[PDB]
Amino acid sequence: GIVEQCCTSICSLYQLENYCN
Amino acid sequence: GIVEQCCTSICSLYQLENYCN
Amino acid sequence: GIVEQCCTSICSLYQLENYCN
Amino acid sequence: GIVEQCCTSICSLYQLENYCN
Amino acid sequence: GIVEQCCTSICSLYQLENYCN
Amino acid sequence: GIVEQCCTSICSLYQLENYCN
Amino acid sequence: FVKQHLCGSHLVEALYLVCGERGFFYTPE
Amino acid sequence: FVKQHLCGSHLVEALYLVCGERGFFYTPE
Amino acid sequence: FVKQHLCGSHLVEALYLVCGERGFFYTPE
Amino acid sequence: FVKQHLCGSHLVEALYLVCGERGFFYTPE
Amino acid sequence: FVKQHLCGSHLVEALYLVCGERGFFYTPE
Amino acid sequence: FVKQHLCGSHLVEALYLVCGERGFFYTPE
Ligand SMILES: [Zn+2]
Ligand SMILES: [Zn+2]
Repeated sequence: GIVEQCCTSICSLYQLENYCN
Repeated sequence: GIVEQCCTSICSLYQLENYCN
Repeated sequence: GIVEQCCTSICSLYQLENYCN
Repeated sequence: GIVEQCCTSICSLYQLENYCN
Repeated sequence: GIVEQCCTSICSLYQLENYCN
Repeated sequence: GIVEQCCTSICSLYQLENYCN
Repeated sequence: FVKQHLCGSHLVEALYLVCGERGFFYTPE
Repeated sequence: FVKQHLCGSHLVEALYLVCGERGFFYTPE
Repeated sequence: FVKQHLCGSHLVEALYLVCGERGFFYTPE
Repeated sequence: FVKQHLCGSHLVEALYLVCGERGFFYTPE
Repeated sequence: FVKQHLCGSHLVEALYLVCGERGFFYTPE
Repeated sequence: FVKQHLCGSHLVEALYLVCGERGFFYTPE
């Protein structure tokens, strides 16, 4: 999930785009 | 410069990358 | 909707609860 | 105190109202 | 008071120190 | 560096002034 | 609670404080 | 309203959200 | 764009930055 | 330091940076 | 990404999300 | 002025507060 991808691991803005409508 | 542009106009995250170290 | 209302008018924390998952 | 109640333990907005004037 | 001043005018971090506990 | 001075150790606003232009 | 005037990112902050790790939907119209 | 850990700056931001123009006291001791 | 740890309020602020008026869903489970 | 123009939650943030865990009073008039 | 309208401290937040611990320069003109 | 731990986004927000229109450099290495 987003927490695993971005908070516990690391992400940049491209992965965050996955959660936009 | 960018600081002015982002506030009076609009700006891009792509432009902001030019300010990283 | 809520996003508009909270900015142009006023809104309640009670209204915001309807947006939780 | 507020740190114990809300930071080390957990609180919601109702407990926070206790610290309003 | 300070809250009004900082928003309608300008204020100093030195003034803000008078509000610490 | 600033992380050592201010994040791992502690600093106040006077030390932060060192990083202003 | 007091009524809210919340624009831009301030609304998102408020949704996080209301919902937290339950999650929420930020849905402009 | 969720119960969550609210610390430091995030805790005083939450006090602002709930209290607003009433004002608040942040006195962690 | 750097990859970094984005958690809690900071994570939803980043979603706001990237998504804006499109809206987003924050559903950590 | 530079002078400040601080409205809403930005003033609270500034009080936290000046006072910290000493605590502070947010007191609109 | 969406275009940005970023004033004051919001621009700094955005630079941190773009650059992170790489660092960055905040340079008004 | 209190001495405190200032990290990440909170550290660059504090640099904004102190430096403002002078600008700043955030170069953690
Ligand atoms: Zn703001
Ligand atoms: Zn934080």
